[PDB]
Amino acid sequence: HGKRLFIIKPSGFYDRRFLKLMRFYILLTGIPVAIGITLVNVFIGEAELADIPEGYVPEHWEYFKHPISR
Amino acid sequence: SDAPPLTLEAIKDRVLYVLKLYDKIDPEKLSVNSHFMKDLGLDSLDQVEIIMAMEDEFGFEIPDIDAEKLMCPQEIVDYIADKKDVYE
Amino acid sequence: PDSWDKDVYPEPPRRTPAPAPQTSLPNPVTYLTKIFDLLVDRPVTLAREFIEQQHAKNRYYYYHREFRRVPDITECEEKDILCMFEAEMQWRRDYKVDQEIVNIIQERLKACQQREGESYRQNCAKELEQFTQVSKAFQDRYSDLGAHYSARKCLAKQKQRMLAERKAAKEAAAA
Amino acid sequence: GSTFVAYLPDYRMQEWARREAERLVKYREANGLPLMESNCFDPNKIQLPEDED
Amino acid sequence: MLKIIIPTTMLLPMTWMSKHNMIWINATVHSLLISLISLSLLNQLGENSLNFSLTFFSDSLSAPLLVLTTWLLPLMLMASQSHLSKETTTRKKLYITMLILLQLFLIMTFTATELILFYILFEATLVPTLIIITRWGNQTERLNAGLYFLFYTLAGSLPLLVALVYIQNTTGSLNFLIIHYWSHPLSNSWSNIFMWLACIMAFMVKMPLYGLHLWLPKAHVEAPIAGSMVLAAVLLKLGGYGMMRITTILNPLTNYMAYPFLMLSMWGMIMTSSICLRQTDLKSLIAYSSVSHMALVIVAIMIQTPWSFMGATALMIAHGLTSSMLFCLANTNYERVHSRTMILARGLQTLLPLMATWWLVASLTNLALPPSINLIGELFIITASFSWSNITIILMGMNMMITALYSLYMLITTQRGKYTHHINNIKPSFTRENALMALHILPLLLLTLNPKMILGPLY
Amino acid sequence: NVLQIVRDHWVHILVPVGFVFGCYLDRRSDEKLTAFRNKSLLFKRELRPNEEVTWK
Amino acid sequence: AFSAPAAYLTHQQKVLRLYKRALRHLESWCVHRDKYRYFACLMRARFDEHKNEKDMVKATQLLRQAEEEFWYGQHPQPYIFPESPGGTSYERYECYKVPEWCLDDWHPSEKAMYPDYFAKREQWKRLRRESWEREVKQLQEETPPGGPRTEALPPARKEGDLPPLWWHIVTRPRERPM
Ligand SMILES: CCCCCCCCCCCCCCCCC[C@@H](O)O[C@H](CO[C@H](O)CCCCCCCCCCCCCCC)COP(=O)(O)OCC[N+](C)(C)C
Ligand SMILES: CCCCCCCCCCCCCCCCC[C@@H](O)O[C@H](CO[C@H](O)CCCCCCCCCCCCCCC)COP(=O)(O)OCC[N+](C)(C)C
Ligand SMILES: CCCCCCCC/C=C\CCCCCCCC(=O)O[C@H](COC(=O)CCCCCCC/C=C/CCCCCCCC)COP(=O)(O)OCCN
Ligand SMILES: *OP(=O)(O)OCC(C)(C)[C@@H](O)C(=O)NCCC(=O)NCCSC(=O)CCCCCCCCCCC
Repeated sequence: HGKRLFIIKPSGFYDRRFLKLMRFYILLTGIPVAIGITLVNVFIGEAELADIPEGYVPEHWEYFKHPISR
Repeated sequence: SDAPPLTLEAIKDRVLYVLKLYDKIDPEKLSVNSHFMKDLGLDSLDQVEIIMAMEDEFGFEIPDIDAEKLMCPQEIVDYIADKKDVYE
Repeated sequence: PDSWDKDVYPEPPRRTPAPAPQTSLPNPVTYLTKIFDLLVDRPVTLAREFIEQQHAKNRYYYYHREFRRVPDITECEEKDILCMFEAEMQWRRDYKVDQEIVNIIQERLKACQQREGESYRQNCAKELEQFTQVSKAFQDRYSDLGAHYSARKCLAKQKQRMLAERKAAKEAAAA
Repeated sequence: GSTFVAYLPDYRMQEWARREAERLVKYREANGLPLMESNCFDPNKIQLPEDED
Repeated sequence: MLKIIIPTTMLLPMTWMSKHNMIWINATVHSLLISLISLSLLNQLGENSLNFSLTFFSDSLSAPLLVLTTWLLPLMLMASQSHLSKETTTRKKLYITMLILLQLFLIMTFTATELILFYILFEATLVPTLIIITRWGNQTERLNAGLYFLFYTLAGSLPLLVALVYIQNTTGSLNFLIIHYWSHPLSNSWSNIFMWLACIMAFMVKMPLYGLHLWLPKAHVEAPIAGSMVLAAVLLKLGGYGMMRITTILNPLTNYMAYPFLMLSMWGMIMTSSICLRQTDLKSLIAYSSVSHMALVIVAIMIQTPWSFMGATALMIAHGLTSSMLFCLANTNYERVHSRTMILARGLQTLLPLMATWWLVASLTNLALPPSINLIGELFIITASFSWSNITIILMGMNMMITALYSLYMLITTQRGKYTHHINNIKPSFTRENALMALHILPLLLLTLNPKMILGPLY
Repeated sequence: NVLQIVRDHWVHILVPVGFVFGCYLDRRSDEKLTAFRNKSLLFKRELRPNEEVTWK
Repeated sequence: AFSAPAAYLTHQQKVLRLYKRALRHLESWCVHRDKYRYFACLMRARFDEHKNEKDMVKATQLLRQAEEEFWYGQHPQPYIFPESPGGTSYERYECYKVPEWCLDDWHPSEKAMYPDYFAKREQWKRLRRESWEREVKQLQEETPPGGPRTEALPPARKEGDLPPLWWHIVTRPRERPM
């Protein structure tokens, strides 16, 4: 049946465009951040706790565990 | 939904069908343009009952101000078509 | 796991029963756990071994910071601002440590209640008693100090409590 | 900025306090001491005023 | 602290030497950069403070307020871009100059280590706001509004100055660190009672306390959108910060001097909330809701417990963000309809669906839906009040219900129902407005993931 | 084109230069308060063989 | 709905409205069709026993006791058609109704779809633009002095004319748009 009718509605162009732009910019910066965090976690981080060797005074950033925090 | 798209012919056929089952009016005499008071000799109470039968037949209610001035089957069909947005 | 001290977080020996099937019907739970093992536990373990060997390729350390003891508020002059500053910082550190001690005892109590099951009321008496003692001590030390708490106010509260205790002891002895 | 805030180093010293509390609890349970003490400052260094009422 | 102050000052020459068509772009970009720089203040200690110098210091009570202050400026610029299109270049630069001067005064006020310095900047914040309200306001009531906003404030703050200098002649210092370390009890005396009143009333009038709140609806409904944003989001919290700072020298008088205000708050939050049920102006409704939330903050500060202070800090931050978003939504309706009456533009969900989603999220946040930080602050305050007295729950409970009602009322009247037939000038939402709402709402839901950042120094 | 876009975009250096100058200003203030550097009872420490000051 | 209202209802209209209301509520009480038929014939017989009466005073005394009797026995939960003002689907599709003028704000990439529809729309717009200038004067001269006495509108009387104030009646959204 060719009874197809026109549906009157407001424009969805501008809402869709805003959503696409926001997603694009958020992903643009957040995908490299997630990739970098994953690589740092897999290949570098998670220092292990140790006793301070006698006569050695550690630096202030050596009292933290995560490499990004350090 | 799954409601078939009723047409003007269907509305007219159903209106005439309901009117022919009203034993107060002779099925030979009535037509689409046959008036209620003058052509068929009916009363105002009869008109109210006819409007109520139309409402029961088509599943929706006609307001009293509009219903009181529907004096032919043709205007009943026109009112139903305008209310339900019938093209053809 | 070696990641935590077993004495600080004790656990019972965890005795579990042995499977004693009574019928010839194969139970679906065992087969489901076998397929779960094969389809989930092996790949996760392999990924973990890869990540652990990558971590072993790069090993480095971090340390727990040790703090010296400094004179407390009970040996500071009235207006000697440097001594009060040092004593206030030390008291605040001690307050944080006491909060964490209470947290450890509460964790013990919660774990006992979950673990003991339907007999938790009888089998968690020791944890309840330990929490009662630690809660009483913490309430005596730090309650009602206000939002603007300080070492001087804690010392005043302790002094008033000791005065009351001394008066009560003298009254009871001289009864 | 959110990532920077998420990875801020522990200058509030939460894990340090946890480790200190763990060591204290271990020591006090080992030697039978009664965990937390009711007095924050030991009474040996407080000079109460004599009432003599 | 100068790493934030100097760029904020450099905003002024950058604004004035900018091209005629590039003022908004440069101002927005550099304000966002200053906000990113100020984000580093969030790294706080469990120890005393971040005492940079003799003049400025930062705390975990001051850091979230500073971050909110620096973040609000780009949003205000975006909101002001629209209605200032037909304005001359010099006057647009003057508007941006007023906003920058307000930000500078607020920045310094939060970090000042001296009570007198704090008073001077706390009053300096008045002049830019008064100029903004009475110059770029729309209706004729703005003049009267400005007068109210001025004199109320001054009527509270002139005694405080007296008290302050009196204190410095007795203790010898007004530095907050020395004042905290050398605190002494206040004996119950008539002189001490009046000193308490002088130290308290200036901060009470700016919260505002119920019965002293008449200036706020006038000022907020008569101000331009940026003025409303800064008034609701930051300027209200100055009284809360001041009362949090100054209550350290008022004990143990506060134990019984707080009774008249507590009642005035606990009953007051009911009245204002009920006022929101019968309101014909959107901005007036949002302002009265602000009054109710600030009454809860007043109760929290007067209770003077750790949970009270944590809840008050969290609620201050959450209310700032939420009220700014609500004012922006109301203004985005007003710029289309030019009426500011709730029942004129109706059924807007059909014509603007994404803006309806923004309306829903803002209403949900104002309604304190868990786990928003609004509810975190509210619940901590309610628990502290319950410990103060178990009967308080009744009033608190009532407020909760009423709040939800009027919040959803505002959502149903404007967004649902049938559209108004004769209003045919409702254009699609611009990217600027949608971005404004997104930049309001994303930080709130991000902050719910790390609430310790906004829980104050008693966490 | 250099020497033409400068006349329009020299404005974009003011805020970053202000930031660098503010950092430099902060460093100057720190020098004045060194009255107790390596003198507190909590962090009193013996100097390293090639160390002049504990912090800067 | 469509018909303009009058200043008052005559006695006959009030009587007929009572007859319709009473029959509907009697149907709501009598669920089954045969019971309803019997009691509706009885109600019709009861209704026209005073049909031939001449004086106004007692005829108005009747239709007052009738209203009181109806209100006493009015079936507090009468049947309502689902689309009627009390029905379960009264304003169900009100949220799917969008005004025509919204189409003027569509992006050109949106109007690029459906070119025939928008060409027809432009034809309609130009027709409205001419007809309005004619209609204003037609209504101006057809109105009695002192203003309208009833909110009823006239038809078109010339050849190329259109009924005055026709746009927002002809361009109704739909009964079920989506
Ligand atoms: C839209 C359709 C869906 C698409 C998206 C699907 C994916 C869903 C994921 C979105 C939310 C789901 C929840 C998942 C949470 C995982 C991340 C979480 O774990 O990180 C949090 C971290 O969140 C951040 O800390 C909070 C965000 C910071 C907020 C600051 C705002 C940014 C500046 C804006 C201006 C400020 C205005 C307000 C002033 C106050 C908490 O981490 P934490 O366990 O703790 O420690 C981090 C790791 N450590 C141990 C190494 C340190
Ligand atoms: C208008 C919108 C709201 C604005 C904000 C309102 C908040 C300000 C309210 C002021 C707080 C109370 C002020 C004084 C409280 C002290 C307690 C005292 O008043 O109660 C009794 C005092 O008794 C009587 O009150 C004596 C004073 C009576 C005269 C005062 C006027 C009373 C009503 C005035 C209200 C006007 C407020 C508005 C001014 C324009 C206690 O008896 P007593 O043990 O002996 O005195 C204890 C105090 N000592 C130790 C210093 C001696
Ligand atoms: C929004 C409008 C609010 C208006 C402000 C309301 C707050 C009013 C607070 C009192 C005003 C004066 C404060 C005094 C400054 C503090 C200094 C101080 O405390 O010193 C006292 C002095 O205290 C006074 O003298 C105060 C006397 C009051 C005079 C001014 C009256 C102002 C109106 C009083 C009633 C209203 C107060 C509450 C108003 C509620 C809000 C409407 C001790 O003096 P000495 O003699 O040196 O020590 C005694 C031992 N020899
Ligand atoms: O020809 P028409 O234009 O149709 O005129 C019809 C009629 C002549 C009957 C009428 O319009 C009229 O004008 N009558 C003149 C006199 C008159 O009608 N006087 C009033 C009579 S009142 C009456 O009919 C008694 C009502 C009894 C029914 C009570 C209803 C209670 C039901 C309770 C709920 C189930």
